[PDB]
Amino acid sequence: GMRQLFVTSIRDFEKNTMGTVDMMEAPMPEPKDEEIRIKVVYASICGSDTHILTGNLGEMESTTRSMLPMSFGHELSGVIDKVGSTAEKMGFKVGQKVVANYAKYCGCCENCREGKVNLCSNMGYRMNGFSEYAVYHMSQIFPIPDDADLKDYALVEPLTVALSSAEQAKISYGKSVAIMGAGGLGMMLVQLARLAGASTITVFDIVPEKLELALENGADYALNSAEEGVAERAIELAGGRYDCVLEGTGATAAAKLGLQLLARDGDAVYFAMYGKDPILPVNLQSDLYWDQKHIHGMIQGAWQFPKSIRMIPRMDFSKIIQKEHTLTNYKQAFEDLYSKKYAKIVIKMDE
Amino acid sequence: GMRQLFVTSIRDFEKNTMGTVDMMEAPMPEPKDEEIRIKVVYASICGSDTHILTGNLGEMESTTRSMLPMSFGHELSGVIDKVGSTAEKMGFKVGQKVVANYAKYCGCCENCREGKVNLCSNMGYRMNGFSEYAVYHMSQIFPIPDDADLKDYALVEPLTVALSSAEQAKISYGKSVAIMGAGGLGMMLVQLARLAGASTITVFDIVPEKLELALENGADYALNSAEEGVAERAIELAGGRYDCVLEGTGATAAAKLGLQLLARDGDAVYFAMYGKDPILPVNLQSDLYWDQKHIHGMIQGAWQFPKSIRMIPRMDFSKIIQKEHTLTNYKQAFEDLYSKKYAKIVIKMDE
Amino acid sequence: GMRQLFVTSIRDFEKNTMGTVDMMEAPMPEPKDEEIRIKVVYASICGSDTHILTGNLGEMESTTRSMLPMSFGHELSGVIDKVGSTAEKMGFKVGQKVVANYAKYCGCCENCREGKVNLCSNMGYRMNGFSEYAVYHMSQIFPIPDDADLKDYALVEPLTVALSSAEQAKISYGKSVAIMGAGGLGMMLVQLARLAGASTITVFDIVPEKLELALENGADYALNSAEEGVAERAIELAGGRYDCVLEGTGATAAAKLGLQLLARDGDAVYFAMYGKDPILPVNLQSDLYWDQKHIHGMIQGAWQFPKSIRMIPRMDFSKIIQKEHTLTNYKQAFEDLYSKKYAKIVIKMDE
Amino acid sequence: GMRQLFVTSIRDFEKNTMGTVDMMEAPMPEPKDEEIRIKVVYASICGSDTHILTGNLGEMESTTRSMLPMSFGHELSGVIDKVGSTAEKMGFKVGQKVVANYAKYCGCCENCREGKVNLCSNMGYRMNGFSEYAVYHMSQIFPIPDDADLKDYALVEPLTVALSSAEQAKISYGKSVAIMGAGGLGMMLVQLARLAGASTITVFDIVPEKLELALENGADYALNSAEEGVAERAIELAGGRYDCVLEGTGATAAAKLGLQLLARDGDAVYFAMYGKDPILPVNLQSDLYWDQKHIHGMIQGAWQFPKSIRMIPRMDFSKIIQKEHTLTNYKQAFEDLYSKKYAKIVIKMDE
Ligand SMILES: [Cl-]
Ligand SMILES: [Cl-]
Ligand SMILES: [Cl-]
Ligand SMILES: [Cl-]
Ligand SMILES: [Cl-]
Ligand SMILES: [Cl-]
Ligand SMILES: [Zn+2]
Ligand SMILES: [Zn+2]
Ligand SMILES: [Zn+2]
Ligand SMILES: [Zn+2]
Ligand SMILES: [Zn+2]
Ligand SMILES: [Zn+2]
Ligand SMILES: [Zn+2]
Ligand SMILES: [Zn+2]
Repeated sequence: GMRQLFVTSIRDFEKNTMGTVDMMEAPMPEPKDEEIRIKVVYASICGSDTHILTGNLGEMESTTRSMLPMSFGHELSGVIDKVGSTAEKMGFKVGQKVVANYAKYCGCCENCREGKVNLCSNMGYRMNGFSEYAVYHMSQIFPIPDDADLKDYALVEPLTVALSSAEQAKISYGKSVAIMGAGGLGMMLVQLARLAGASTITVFDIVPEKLELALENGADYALNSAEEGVAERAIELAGGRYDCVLEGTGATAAAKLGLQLLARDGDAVYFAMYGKDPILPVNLQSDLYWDQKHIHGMIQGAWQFPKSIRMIPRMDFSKIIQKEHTLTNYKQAFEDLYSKKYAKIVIKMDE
Repeated sequence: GMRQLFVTSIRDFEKNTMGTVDMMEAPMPEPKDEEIRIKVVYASICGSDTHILTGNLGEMESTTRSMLPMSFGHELSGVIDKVGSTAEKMGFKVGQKVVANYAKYCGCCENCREGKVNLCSNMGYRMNGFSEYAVYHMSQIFPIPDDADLKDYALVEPLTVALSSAEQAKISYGKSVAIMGAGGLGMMLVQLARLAGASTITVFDIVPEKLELALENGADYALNSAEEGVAERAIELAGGRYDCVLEGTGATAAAKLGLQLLARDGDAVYFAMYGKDPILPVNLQSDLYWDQKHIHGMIQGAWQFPKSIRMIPRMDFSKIIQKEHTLTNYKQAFEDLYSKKYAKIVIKMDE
Repeated sequence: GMRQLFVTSIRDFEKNTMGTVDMMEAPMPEPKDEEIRIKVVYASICGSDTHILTGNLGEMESTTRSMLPMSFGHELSGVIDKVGSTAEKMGFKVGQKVVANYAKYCGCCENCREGKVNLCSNMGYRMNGFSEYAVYHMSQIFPIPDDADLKDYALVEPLTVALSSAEQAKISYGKSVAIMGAGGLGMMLVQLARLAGASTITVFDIVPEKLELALENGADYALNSAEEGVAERAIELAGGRYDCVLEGTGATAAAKLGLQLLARDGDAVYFAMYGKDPILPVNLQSDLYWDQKHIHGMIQGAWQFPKSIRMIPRMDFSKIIQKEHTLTNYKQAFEDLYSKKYAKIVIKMDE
Repeated sequence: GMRQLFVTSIRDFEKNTMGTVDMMEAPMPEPKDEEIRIKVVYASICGSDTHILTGNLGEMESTTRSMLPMSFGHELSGVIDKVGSTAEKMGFKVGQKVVANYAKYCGCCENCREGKVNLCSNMGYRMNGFSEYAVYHMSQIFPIPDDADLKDYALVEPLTVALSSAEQAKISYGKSVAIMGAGGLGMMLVQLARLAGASTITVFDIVPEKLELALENGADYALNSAEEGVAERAIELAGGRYDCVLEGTGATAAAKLGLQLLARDGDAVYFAMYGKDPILPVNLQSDLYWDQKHIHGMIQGAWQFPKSIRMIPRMDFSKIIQKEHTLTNYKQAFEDLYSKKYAKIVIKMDE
């Protein structure tokens, strides 16, 4: 068949070992009538991929180990390789450049039929991004321009997450924006905050190289979230508290700092995957009654793929995609991932 | 001058005494050019009035005792008694039935000029509701129909709070609504949830007489918030978790129960005044990341007075105003208040 | 097979004959794996059904005559009679009470994947409402309560149209509402305007019996749209121009009158199917620049079915469904339809 | 007193003469307690100023000629020169850089107290922009940064109009935008469409130099609105019809072309001042029923001043302000205005 990567182990806390990723052989998949097979050209690696591997997994930890070796990868671009007859009839053709949405909506539960497909009750997940060929239902497949640079469109899915979070934070003309975390999603939020009219953008992180990267992506200020007094410096710099707070570190200290930074009537969005003891103490009197704060979550996003595809030419990923490796050299890619030095890493899957 | 009530003491925790209200003599107030004097006909008593008196007041407790005896009352209807020359020019005339907004916006700070007058930086408060005559700036004075029953329009201000909270919870066609607290604001939210298309309305309280009152105001279900298992019964009755949660008890257990009841993508609104240790622990992973919950505060409301005045004929206050006393018998009114038995109490101020 | 009604002719303007409806024999349909067959119990007849038959059809007129005899009917309730294997797996079972959505979304065009399924590019329409058994894709089938009165749930689809139009007009607390047309959709908008907090509701029609029906459904005022001066009486009665205008007659005079009634910053919604020369002259200077009016269209609605199903117990259809006939007596039902006397007519399909 | 410009004549159609602007002497104005006197440093000239002078004025034409010589100018920046005692108490001080809002809201009519101050019933207008010193109520005066370049902040008011129109057109991530008119407001909409995430921006005008200017301000395409076939080229270039249409020419042909360009479910905003016979024929069937178009007006904007002030550093006015003259040379400025060659002209008022 073909080359595919699988998660072979996850973080073992009672031996102190990290998770592993290994290439195995897999048979060539075949599409049914409504399905489409992609030849994958670029796949990107995500923070959730890293959490599976190096992360603290909750009651969920037993279940996942249950099913290793596990296919993964949900951020990918490539070219249609083969089309079922129904899909051909809906216009999909071999040779079309596309991206795929890992999530399969059932279209016949209540959430689905209220438009809330990201809350689908019979949600399917097709996680074969890190495969040379992958099959999806035609509803998951989205065309992109014929002249598209596939490397950048591999980031379509994480851009949807960033777009949903920005929209949920209500970034708009003249607002001040605080972004917790200078990772890949962070850098996309910086760019999107600019493209939503934000007049002040401040990024917070521990790592100083990443603060420099935030400024390169368009942030006005970039601050160390570990230095004490940081809240007041930040409020000073923005002339007041922040209208929009976006929490992407998944850490409870950043989350609490986010809430503190939030202006009266402001919108805070917690979109990271959180770990153990993930409590945000909200003060009913001061945060809510006196300050009228709005605290939101964010799961998956819905209906964002076409939008995201339209935004790609407005984004500059030369400031976000910081490493590219070949599938052959996947081992180095995952070393780079585990280093946590890089905003986004892509793998070129046909090499 | 005239009869007016003042708060003469507040809750003394280091002697275990309750707050007191006493009538004193006060001079007749006189309006400047832009001001208007009202002859007050009905005044209503509020939950915040009760918190001053019988309540736990925080670092705020020293400040308030600083300034006793203190005028109070912010829910009132009556008739214009005298008009400054500028106000007459804006159309206000002696004999007009009106209600007053206690809050005075400065109109020249940033919040004011962003439309967020409820967050005014130089906020003024005119708290002389429990006075036979009171003066306000013309911007605070709102006319009501010539044939209006003044008793019901005394509830205009608390209806604005209820309207803002309902709107913030996004009550709309086909949503399920959970209301924590079967007090006056609670009963108004029941009526307003009906008038916003809610298809399931469940009220929660400790007191059983109040649960009966909720059903009389239009609630579908009324449940005891102290009985264990109540969450699951409630979710059973509504066929699922609640789209809209409205927290008006000011208690942290009701607040936590509210969050638990809240559906995925639901809106919870915390509009009560909270007491000591008012912490809502929010789980970032389950409440926010997985469930996409929206948690909101609510302070004062903005631009709601004309709306509220238009809604009065749609409301039925015969199910909410449960006691009327004369100003002469104010002492019984405040006994009734301290009993906490009644949804709303009104005082007729010209008797 | 079974009994089914078909449109056998449409309005012939060059002979002055009306359209006809006739029962024919049809084979029993069979569901594929993802399909479901309904035994139809109640079917309702619509204004669009009447326009096909007695109406002026545009360039569209040649196309439709092309394909007579034509199945029709898109408003129906009944019971699941047979389930394909995939659908059974998604939980649909014989014996379940359901309603059907005539519209089939493809789920793989751009509108579909932006959430705008009512603008689907490969839209399918299953118009076999007036059939004893009909087949639909499982995505079109919605369950209703086990104890549901099927007669009322036959109106689920037109309630979705009414719900979308009300939402598009932004009916909400304290708004004034003008509804053009006292037909079935009109009566549903009256009820929905009440359930959205409207403080003034005025219905306009030519026919006086229908104005009485508007008052019975909850309208505050009901006026004759042909009497001259009607606009000013209406504005008088509402204390001003209308915040929400809903145009359901499909006539250009009602449409123009609607725009005139509309308040500054108001929302007018044109949701009827219009005939020949359907021009609304909008004055850029007075309607738009000075008055800041918002003029909207409305096609089909999207994601409204679950909502509508939840609203049914809040509606009172004893004031809307004014005639019920048996399928056997369909000929009288269509006479009643062509009379235009009745708000809604239902046919009981198993008799 | 001081130098001030007045409109001395308007367009005389029954002699074919244009309007005139002349400097006269005016006394120094004095602020009351709540007022503030500005020393004006920069004033900008507007399209409405040009319509008074060279324009077709309707039934309004007799009224305006009634009151010549008339003060004008409503786009200005400068420095506080003197403060009434109440205003000083609200924090305004001599030496503060500011801009002024010409519009005075009464704060005590129904529109005002519903938040719709741009629809104020007792609206006041202070049109003395083209004066060396002007007085306004403190509510009209907005501070800007101490280091602000006053020339650019003179454009605060027209930016508010552009911001309101953009918001009303719902410009947001991934939308296509059509702007009719490559004037100053046009160029600001180009910049704002970029800063709201628009993925395609096309400007339409007659004049080719102005089309080049649109491309310099960030438009993707710039097309001649007089060339036939232009609609289809534009739809070709954008891959479909436009989500957002903004009509700023005030001409009925551009308005009609705008509606034609508008996508299904799109938002068109007509914010220009229109002339004689300003009719937009809307087709109820095709524009509204089938296409679900949304057509909006726009008057003044509300609560936009602080926002606009925050956006100024995000805008680049070196591509918009194309001429600066001294008050001394005002005659050339108005020649430049009447030439209609330039996007925006500013006058430096202390020279
Ligand atoms: Cl703040
Ligand atoms: Cl929200
Ligand atoms: Cl849920
Ligand atoms: Cl109006
Ligand atoms: Cl379109
Ligand atoms: Cl809208
Ligand atoms: Zn589903
Ligand atoms: Zn991802
Ligand atoms: Zn203020
Ligand atoms: Zn109150
Ligand atoms: Zn489709
Ligand atoms: Zn229908
Ligand atoms: Zn006003
Ligand atoms: Zn202007």
